[PDB]
Amino acid sequence: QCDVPPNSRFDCAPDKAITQEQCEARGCCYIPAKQGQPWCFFPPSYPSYKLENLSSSEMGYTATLTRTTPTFFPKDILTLRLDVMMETENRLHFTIKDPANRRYEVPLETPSPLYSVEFSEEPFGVIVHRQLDGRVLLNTTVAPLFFADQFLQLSTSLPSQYITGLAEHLSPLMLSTSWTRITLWNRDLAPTPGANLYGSHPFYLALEDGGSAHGVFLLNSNAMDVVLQPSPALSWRSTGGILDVYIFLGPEPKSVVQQYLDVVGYPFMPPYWGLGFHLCRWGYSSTAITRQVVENMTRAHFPLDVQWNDLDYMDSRRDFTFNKDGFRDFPAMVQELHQGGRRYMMIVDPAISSSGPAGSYRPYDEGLRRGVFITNETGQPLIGKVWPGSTAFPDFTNPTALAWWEDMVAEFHDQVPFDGMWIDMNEPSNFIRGSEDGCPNNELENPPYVPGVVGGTLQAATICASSHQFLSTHYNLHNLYGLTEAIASHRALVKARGTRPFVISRSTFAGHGRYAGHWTGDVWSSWEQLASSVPEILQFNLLGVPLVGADVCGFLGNTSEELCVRWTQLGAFYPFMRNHNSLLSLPQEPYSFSEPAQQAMRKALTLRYALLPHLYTLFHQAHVAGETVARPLFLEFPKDSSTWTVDHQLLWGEALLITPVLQAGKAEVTGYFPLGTWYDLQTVPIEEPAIHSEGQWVTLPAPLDTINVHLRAGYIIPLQGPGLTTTESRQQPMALAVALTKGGEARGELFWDDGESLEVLERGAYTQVIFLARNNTIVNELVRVTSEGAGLQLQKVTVLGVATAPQQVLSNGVPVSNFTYSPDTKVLDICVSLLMGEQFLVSWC
Ligand SMILES: *[C@@H]1O[C@H](CO)[C@@H](O[C@@H]2O[C@H](CO)[C@@H](O[C@@H]3O[C@H](CO)[C@@H](O)[C@H](O[C@H]4O[C@H](CO)[C@@H](O)[C@H](O)[C@@H]4O)[C@@H]3O)[C@H](O)[C@H]2NC(C)=O)[C@H](O)[C@H]1NC(C)=O
Ligand SMILES: *[C@@H]1O[C@H](CO)[C@@H](O[C@@H]2O[C@H](CO)[C@@H](O[C@@H]3O[C@H](CO)[C@@H](O)[C@H](O)[C@@H]3O)[C@H](O)[C@H]2NC(C)=O)[C@H](O)[C@H]1NC(C)=O
Ligand SMILES: *[C@@H]1O[C@H](CO[C@@H]2O[C@@H](C)[C@@H](O)[C@@H](O)[C@@H]2O)[C@@H](O[C@@H]2O[C@H](CO)[C@@H](O)[C@H](O)[C@H]2NC(C)=O)[C@H](O)[C@H]1NC(C)=O
Ligand SMILES: *[C@@H]1O[C@H](CO[C@@H]2O[C@@H](C)[C@@H](O)[C@@H](O)[C@@H]2O)[C@@H](O[C@@H]2O[C@H](CO)[C@@H](O)[C@H](O)[C@H]2NC(C)=O)[C@H](O)[C@H]1NC(C)=O
Ligand SMILES: *[C@@H]1O[C@H](CO)[C@@H](O[C@@H]2O[C@H](CO)[C@@H](O)[C@H](O)[C@H]2NC(C)=O)[C@H](O)[C@H]1NC(C)=O
Ligand SMILES: [Cl-]
Ligand SMILES: [Cl-]
Ligand SMILES: [Cl-]
Ligand SMILES: [Cl-]
Ligand SMILES: [Cl-]
Ligand SMILES: [Cl-]
Ligand SMILES: [Cl-]
Ligand SMILES: [Cl-]
Repeated sequence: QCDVPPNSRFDCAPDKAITQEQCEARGCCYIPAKQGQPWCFFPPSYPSYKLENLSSSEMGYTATLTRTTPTFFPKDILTLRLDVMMETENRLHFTIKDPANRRYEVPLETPSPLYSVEFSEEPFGVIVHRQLDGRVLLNTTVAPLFFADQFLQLSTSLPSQYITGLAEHLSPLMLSTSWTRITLWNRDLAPTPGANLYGSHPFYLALEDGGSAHGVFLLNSNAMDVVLQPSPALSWRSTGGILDVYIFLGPEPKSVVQQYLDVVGYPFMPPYWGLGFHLCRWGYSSTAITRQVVENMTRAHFPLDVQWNDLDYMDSRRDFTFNKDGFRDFPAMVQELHQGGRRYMMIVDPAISSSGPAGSYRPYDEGLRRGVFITNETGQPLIGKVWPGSTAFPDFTNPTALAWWEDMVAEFHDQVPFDGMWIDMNEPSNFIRGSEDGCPNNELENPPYVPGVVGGTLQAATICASSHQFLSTHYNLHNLYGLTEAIASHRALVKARGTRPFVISRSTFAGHGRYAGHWTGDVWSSWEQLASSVPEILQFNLLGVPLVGADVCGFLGNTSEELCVRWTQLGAFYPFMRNHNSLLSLPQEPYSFSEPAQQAMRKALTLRYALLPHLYTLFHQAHVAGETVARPLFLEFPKDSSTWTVDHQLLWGEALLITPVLQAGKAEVTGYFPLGTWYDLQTVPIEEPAIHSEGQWVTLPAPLDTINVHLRAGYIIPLQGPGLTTTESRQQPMALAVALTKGGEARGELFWDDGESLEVLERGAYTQVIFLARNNTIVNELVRVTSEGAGLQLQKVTVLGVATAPQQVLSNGVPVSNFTYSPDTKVLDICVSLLMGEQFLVSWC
């Protein structure tokens, strides 16, 4: 009975240190490890639930689950209901609930399948096969089902050692299965390994031998541990709610992500300007200093779309105010930014100063009157401590709080016309434990199982777990705090401005990308954090939050010039690109460095700006089809298993491979090149030529002034001319880069709209064009053409992989004004006067 191989031992004492005698008295097996792996573990006979009265419906299956012998946790729910819903050919959904009591559930809006589902009777389990090859994807029979009031555990075998997801943590893209405990409890902590960080996303994607994959989402917002072991297998261990489980069949990893996003929401479409460069620090302490940033960037020809402020603008660090010393003329500063074609962003905190004289601070006084705050045992506002001092915490599950937040945002916007909201401290972060008045002693504050959270308590760095919100207690709702503020702020900005919102949030939960973007928080200015930003940006793209990045050059500490060059090079490929800096750090704006470093930084921004029409098209694909913007090599080439562990390179979309230097003192880099021809993007004019790979590692020159970017053969990228803002760049002529296959084929596309309006796709207010290269011709195909796309000038076409110099180049049947061909690089560069919205044919021979 206790002959269980070491890797398949499931922990029977997750709750406390246990002796052999106590272990055996639990009905469990005791075998010390020989050097983590639990010593006390479940025999195959350990009491679980039994399946009874299974029946079938058009929808799927239902059954009763009964437990006869209590577990060692209090308040087992002995009778449960199983509902299995076979929702689409790719999505299976099951719930396990208490039929006798409504339990907390996360608020979320709603030929043969690829899966089959079977059941084990005793012990109970759910078994999910992939129909095509019979691979077992889920098998929950591997360990007991626990379902007690404050402890749910469900386990499964995994199909391979390769699993990604379960944000937010500082780790490789692929998670370690060597007895790893991953804790989801939103927490204000500077990113560091092994810790629960700012967000929680209870989703994983698991790879399968041969390159197929599936995904599993547990729709549960309670504090939870996910435990991975090397058999391989996984256990979800949550502290409340129900088991609400989705399985996404893929089979392609890209399809798994899209299917997940079909449930939680497709990413929101940002405004075009939001893809420009953003620049911020804590310490721009007046409007005069802040204006100097734009002046100094402009003088040195650095693009900058959006100027930001941190807390500096506020009156005594309070939301919806501005001080009358350094920021006396705040409204005029922001108006002037707009006059120059730029946008403005500033920090907003959730917590509202509660200490001012009554009647002197409207956000608090109104919030009090309307009952918008989270309250404590006696029904008064829970008071904690954040930047302004004593603060109350809005309850963004309360519809009245939603209205109050809309009003506060609209009123402040009437004074100062900011263009979005940077929402910070929304875990919610508390500088003291729980509240000024501590927390009561109850089961929510002191639960029977505490997940592996930093500080060993749910109260640490946050508010009391038993505090009251409109929908439920904070215990159940904590991991949604940031998300609910993001929803509230999205709506507030729609109402205040009437154009697309731009929200960047620290704390997140699954589905966040439907409303907002994210940055990775208070990362150190170190080579280590530069490198760790690549897997983290990739993770968030898999989780449907493509508008993500890290603070360029790092936030905490002092950057070095070399680090800031490399970070700016890589960071130009973050889908959200902002350089932000702490109060006590040395300056790190691009213009603050030496001339050579400035040149490298300028080149990085210039290239990003040239690529914006393409980056924006990629965001449109994310928004309409659940695609990723930045993606790991394995998403694009899953059938090449050498890609599975690669997380220090990234793709933009299908075709642009970025291979950054991530260490000090390097003048070369070694990166993986999937099967195909990869053209060096440096061979395209912007204002070894080709890697022929069999699927292999390649060492590339990478001096300080260089980042390696390659374009995949078969693809066409739209580009646009330069500007210091998107207001300027959007008016410039466009260009194509056309990467030919050996056989002469390529394809690409452009999506174009006005860059900020709401409901564009619903109203058809956009242009969509496909580009095709074939048989020594390049044409466009006009999927949709509207006024918004009209008048886009195409002035340059660059063709890569042209083997022989042409004797003639034609544009709509007329020999072109001029072209150049480089026999060394195989590049044909063609000057044209064409329109993206009008059918054209370019040819050469
Ligand atoms: C729920 O939240 C509310 C706030 O919304 C919270 O109210 C707070 O209650 C405490 C007392 O429980 C108040 O603290 C008092 O403040 C007064 C005046 O400043 C003092 O005179 C009081 O001193 C007493 O306690 C001292 C101990 O250090 C003794 O030495 C002294 O002799 C007094 O007996 C005391 O500090 C606090 O001011 C309010 N907060 C606000 C903003 O009004 C309430 O406690 C919360 N409820 C629960 C159950 O947590
Ligand atoms: C899902 O996982 C469960 C649990 O791991 C698997 O069920 C278990 O399968 C093993 C091996 O097939 C069984 O062990 C064997 O039992 C036979 C019969 O007595 C014995 O002769 C062998 O020595 C061996 O011990 C075990 O009985 C069985 N457990 C249960 C509860 O049924 C199951 O195979 C997995 N399902 C799939 C489709 O992979
Ligand atoms: C499993 O179901 C049986 C039978 O329930 C009957 O028909 C079902 C389709 C549904 O319509 C039920 O309402 C029915 O009762 C349960 O056994 C019955 O239990 C009731 C109440 O305890 C009793 O009066 C009947 O005599 C029982 N009938 C039989 C044939 O035994 C049984 O309790 C269910 N098991 C579990 C664990 O819930
Ligand atoms: C980041 O650097 C600041 C400033 O460092 C100073 O200026 C540099 C150009 C260089 O010449 C340094 O050696 C200088 O010390 C640090 O703040 C300083 O800290 C030191 C030591 O604690 C103190 O004596 C200075 O007075 C501080 N100066 C200022 C302007 O604050 C800061 O410590 C550095 N941060 C980290 C994490 O190392
Ligand atoms: C913008 O650039 C100006 C000019 O370089 C900076 O002003 C100088 O700052 C240095 C400090 O390093 C002083 O010693 C000089 O006296 C200043 N020169 C002038 C002409 O004022 C300014 O600090 C920069 N501002 C920002 C916000 O980066
Ligand atoms: Cl012992
Ligand atoms: Cl016990
Ligand atoms: Cl509830
Ligand atoms: Cl399949
Ligand atoms: Cl700081
Ligand atoms: Cl890698
Ligand atoms: Cl490197
Ligand atoms: Cl022409």
